[PDB]
Amino acid sequence: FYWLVILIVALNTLSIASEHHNQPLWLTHLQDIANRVLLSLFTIEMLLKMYGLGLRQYFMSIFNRFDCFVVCSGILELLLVESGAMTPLGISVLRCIRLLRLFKITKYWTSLSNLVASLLNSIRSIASLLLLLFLFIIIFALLGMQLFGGRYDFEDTEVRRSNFDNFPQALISVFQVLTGEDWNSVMYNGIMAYGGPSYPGVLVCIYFIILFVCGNYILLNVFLAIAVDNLAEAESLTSAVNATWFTNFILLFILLSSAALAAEDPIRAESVRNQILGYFDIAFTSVFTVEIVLKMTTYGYFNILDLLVVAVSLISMVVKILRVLRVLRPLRAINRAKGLKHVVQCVFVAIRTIGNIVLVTTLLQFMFACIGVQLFKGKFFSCNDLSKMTEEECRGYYYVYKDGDPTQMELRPRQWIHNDFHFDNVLSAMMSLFTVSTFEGWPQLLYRAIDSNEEDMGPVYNNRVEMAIFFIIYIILIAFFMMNIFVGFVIVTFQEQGDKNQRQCVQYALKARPLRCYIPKNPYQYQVWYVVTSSYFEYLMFALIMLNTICLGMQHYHHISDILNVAFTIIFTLEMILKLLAFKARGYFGDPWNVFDFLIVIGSIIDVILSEIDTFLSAFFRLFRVMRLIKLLSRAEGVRTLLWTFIKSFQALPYVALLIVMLFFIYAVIGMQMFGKIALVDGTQINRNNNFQTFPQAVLLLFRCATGEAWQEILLACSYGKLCDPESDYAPGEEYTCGTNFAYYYFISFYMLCAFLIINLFVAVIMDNFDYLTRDWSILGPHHLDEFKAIWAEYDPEAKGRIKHLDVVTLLRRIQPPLG
Amino acid sequence: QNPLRKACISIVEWKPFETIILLTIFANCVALAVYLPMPEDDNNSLNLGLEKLEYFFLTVFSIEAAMKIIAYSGWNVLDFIIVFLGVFTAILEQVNVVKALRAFRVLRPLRLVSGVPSLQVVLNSIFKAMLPLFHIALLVLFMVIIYAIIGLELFKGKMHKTCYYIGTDIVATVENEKPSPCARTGSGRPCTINGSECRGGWPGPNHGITHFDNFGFSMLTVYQCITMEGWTDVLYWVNDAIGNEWPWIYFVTLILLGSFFILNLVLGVLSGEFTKEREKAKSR
Amino acid sequence: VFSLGFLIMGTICALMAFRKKRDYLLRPASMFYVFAGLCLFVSLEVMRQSVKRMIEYYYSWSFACACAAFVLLFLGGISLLLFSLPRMPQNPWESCMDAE
Amino acid sequence: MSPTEAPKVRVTLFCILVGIVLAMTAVVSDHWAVLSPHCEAAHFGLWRI
Ligand SMILES: C#C[C@]1(C)[C@H](O)[C@@H](CO[P@@](=O)(N[C@@H](C)C(=O)OC(C)C)Oc2ccccc2)O[C@H]1n1ccc(=O)[nH]c1=O
Ligand SMILES: CCCCc1oc2ccccc2c1C(=O)c1cc(I)c(OCCN(CC)CC)c(I)c1
Ligand SMILES: [Ca+2]
Repeated sequence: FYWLVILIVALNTLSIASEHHNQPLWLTHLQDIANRVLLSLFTIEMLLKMYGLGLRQYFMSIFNRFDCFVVCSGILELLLVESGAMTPLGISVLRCIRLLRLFKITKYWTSLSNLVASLLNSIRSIASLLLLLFLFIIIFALLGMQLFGGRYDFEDTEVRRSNFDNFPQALISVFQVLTGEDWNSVMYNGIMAYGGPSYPGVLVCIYFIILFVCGNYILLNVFLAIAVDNLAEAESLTSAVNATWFTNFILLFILLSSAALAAEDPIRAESVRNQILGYFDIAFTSVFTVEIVLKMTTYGYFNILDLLVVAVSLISMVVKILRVLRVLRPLRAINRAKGLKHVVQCVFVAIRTIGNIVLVTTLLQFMFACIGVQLFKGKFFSCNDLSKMTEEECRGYYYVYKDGDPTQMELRPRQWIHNDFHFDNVLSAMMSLFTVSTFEGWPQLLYRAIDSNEEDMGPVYNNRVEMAIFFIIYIILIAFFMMNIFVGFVIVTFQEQGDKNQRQCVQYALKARPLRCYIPKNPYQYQVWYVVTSSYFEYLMFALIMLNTICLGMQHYHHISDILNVAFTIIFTLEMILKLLAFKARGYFGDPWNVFDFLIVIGSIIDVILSEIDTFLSAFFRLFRVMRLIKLLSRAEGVRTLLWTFIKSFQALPYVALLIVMLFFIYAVIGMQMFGKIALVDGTQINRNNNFQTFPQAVLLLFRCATGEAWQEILLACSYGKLCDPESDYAPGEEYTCGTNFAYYYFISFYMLCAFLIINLFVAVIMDNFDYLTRDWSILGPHHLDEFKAIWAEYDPEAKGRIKHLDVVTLLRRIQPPLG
Repeated sequence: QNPLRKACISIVEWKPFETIILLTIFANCVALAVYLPMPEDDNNSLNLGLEKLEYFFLTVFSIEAAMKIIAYSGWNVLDFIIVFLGVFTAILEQVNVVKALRAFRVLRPLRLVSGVPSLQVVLNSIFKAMLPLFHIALLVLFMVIIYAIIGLELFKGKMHKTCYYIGTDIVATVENEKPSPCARTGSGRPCTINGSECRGGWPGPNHGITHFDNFGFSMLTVYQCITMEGWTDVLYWVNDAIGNEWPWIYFVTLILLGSFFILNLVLGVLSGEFTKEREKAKSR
Repeated sequence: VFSLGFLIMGTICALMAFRKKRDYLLRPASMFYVFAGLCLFVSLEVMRQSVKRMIEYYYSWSFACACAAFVLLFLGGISLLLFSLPRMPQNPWESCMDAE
Repeated sequence: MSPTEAPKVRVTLFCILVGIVLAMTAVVSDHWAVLSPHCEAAHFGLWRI
């Protein structure tokens, strides 16, 4: 009966997922009939288990507990079907509880039982932290109502849905700012509600800045703590042709071929540059053809990649699919580089490790998409003017008043438009929920759903504010809870693969080397070395750096800065002279910071000379005076240490970043091949600043999509409806044929891959730093040993091995009790 | 301190008197929630009713504070300052026969935390998990200041030209385009609208909010870019103002450093502190 | 002429660095090369501005020549500066200005 | 001593020498700015035009 009941559950979920807008009458009849037979089958199966296992042990499991609730709710609903059930929204919400029988699919995964047990154990802590967050949100919503409530009285016709007019709207606005999506628009509205970009008007931005920073910090704390702690408990309970010259030449040729492929001209098929590129490509392929034959003469899973690449390159000396299939050339470097192959294998192992959370999250998103289909089926239709509520009314022409002036008129045709992201069927609902989970355009969907009026009718302003519960619950459950567990899964998984304090200390002792101190002779120079090295000098010049930074920020749009620039330049030049005199130019350049100061002072001197010669008779040379406070970093030991450790961690793992670089390269080239012929039109998402026409532009577009900008708008901007570029070659008669429906796969896959790779890189760097990150700053650490080295160099100018025996006695007094 | 001449009012605190105070705090929070703000000094019946009800909460809080002070701390001083602000506002309101001072009433929900030890210790732990982030916050401020100054010296007074119509003060745009800077006879962007021309006297892109005109606005736009919410708009506006060759370096480097690197640092430090706390509490 | 003076100073610094174990002089020479190349770039930029304010121009022989000179000087100076610096520590005991 | 005789440093120094000699020869060759009025091509340069 296990497979029988799984088959019944599969049939039920198919019947649930088969429902959509404007379905044929036979489909509606079948779905109505299929509910009765499956409910009867569930009832029959329940009764057999009542005798097979008894009435007493059946209720000891939550697994079989909700089956009785499901069957009784179904019976009650079927019995009340014959009644006069009005309010189509009401009968839809009584069709929503028919969807709770989808949990019989979750009922079969036993690998999540260990995690859910920790959740049930720590439910009290979860509720406490969520209650603190909810109180924070309530307080800031009340503050926003006090500040911006009733002050959005703008005379223009622009509509601003995210306001603070009442408590629910203030809560929605605060939540939207908390998610960080389009919060700057809310800040601009709040600023302009006051005087504007004036002295007292702009101070309301403090509210938004504090709200964003504090809410994001609280969110990180609560969700990261919940995820890491619960997953730690879950895991804890679980445990209970061969020469290097040839290969270097081949790799250089791989890079050259990739670079030649990247810098193409997709717009012009026949161009001057394209012919040279084709000549270079055939020249490269000639070298690669004589390379594969050499390898097989000396030998008998990675060589077939080169063979396929050479074959598809030689086949060119749909008929253009193989033109885009030559983007596999950068993948030829996986085999040549051992580290690249290792990191690819590691990321594949990581992908296979995280398989349960992905599946359960997708299945929960499927249930939420079904609920959204039940809630907003057909209600996302609209007209140009919101006065025409039906498709038959939305015909003809209407007046549009630009800038809100009744005397400035323009005629536009009335057209019955349909929202780009809707809930008509399960697939469209899943796409909409995926867009929501990325926090991109979710306020627009929320406000479109609030105004949803009827099955085939236009929106009504603020019709159903209670529909925000659906979106808020989906965001909290999916975009906040399960997403954080996925991030927390990788952290603990990598920590598993990551005494020892004594080993580290003994390794430091064995491998340490003394550092130079450069104690000078010639007491006349010793005096200047004493004045330079004294803490008073460094305090004075830190003050001077602070003063220079303060003076730099005083400039504004609409001459005193010139003389102060010269004064500061002279003071720093005198520093440079004094340091050179004190250190005799030998130990001066041994310090990288002194090299930086030399560079900065030389740049500032050149900038001053250039300004003076311009006055006698270039914009970026002024940036040298900005880098002056970079040298302030040498005094903040903690900041410098943190920066150094994370920078060396980034240097340690460059291959993980190379995966992201290769992903960006491949996707950019594919995008130029696919969407490179779309025209640049103002008012669209493909324009002079955002397009696939050149490789740098494509890379910038992909980078913008990675940083969570309006990527779904770019996705909509390329779907088989776009005017083709005039310079592109197309047959006369057709111009609106550029763009492909492949953009959905392209953008969704790129978003998922980029998110996963960025998470992997971040966790790799964190695990590299984990030795410093989880460090007790009280028992003992490398900082004490570094201080010991510093005092040794104080007592020992040059390395020269060890020092006199009598001098060892005094330095032990300076050693702290933790070390000695 | 004082003898048994006033301490006859310390016998109800041990009784579940705190429950009544918690319920009245919840009632005050609900009354704050149902208030409907109105433009230009307008009101309705409910708002007038809530204003009178505000005195009932004030009297209860004041008598409770006076009752506890006679019979006898960080969290009790908060109640005192809230009640003092409430009574001070009530006194000021009836003698000037300003509404900005009324904003202090949003501190009442903090008494809910003040009355529950669980949220008390939760807030204490959350604050205690903030001290290691001091160096990261210093680095963030340092980077923000540097980038604000760089933007001030690079893009000062550049986004002040847009294409108006011929002889009018109306900005020329298209159906779904926000106003953007413009440049005439340069490397910037020339306007392609038919009856349009490029001239100055334009406050700025976002109603005069997004520009590197002085230190404050440069800091504001740099902070907005660091959150990665609208940084592409600033980059595109700067490209239209001066050209799309150099500025991408500035904006892409800012996004890479102040957004991804800083987030990685914060995540690493928080994970380290969380693991350290778990390992410290494991032996207990 | 300022740029060529910087180039001369960098050349003498590089020449002096080789003799008598004066290994520390490779950094100032690299920085002088960087600044000389940067002066060259800003000079060619001002020349481009002057030819712009003066139909269409063309760059065939000497503009690419000057651009290649600037790129060579800039990259060579940056690489020499990076190579002269000892190493990023990468180890808790390892640090800069160590014993060789 | 180690970064002085390294081959990589020698390559960088050779590139710097090529660049400096090329720049020295390029300060005289004024063949970059050509203006066609429209047969009056000009040679605009730093020193002499
Ligand atoms: C929800 C949520 C967040 C508010 C934000 O939306 C997310 C960003 O990064 P991400 O989307 N990762 C992938 C897609 C990526 O490429 O990152 C770039 C798009 C930025 O998800 C997580 C990253 C780390 C830990 C947990 C989730 O982090 C959370 N945030 C951020 C900063 C902060 O100060 N406080 C927080 O709470
Ligand atoms: C082969 C690589 C697949 C990666 C991947 O598959 C999934 C299946 C279901 C759910 C998530 C993923 C997933 C992610 O790595 C992933 C997806 C998203 I969307 C996501 O959130 C991005 C947006 N973010 C706010 C900016 C919400 C937390 C994150 I973090 C990680
Ligand atoms: Ca966004």
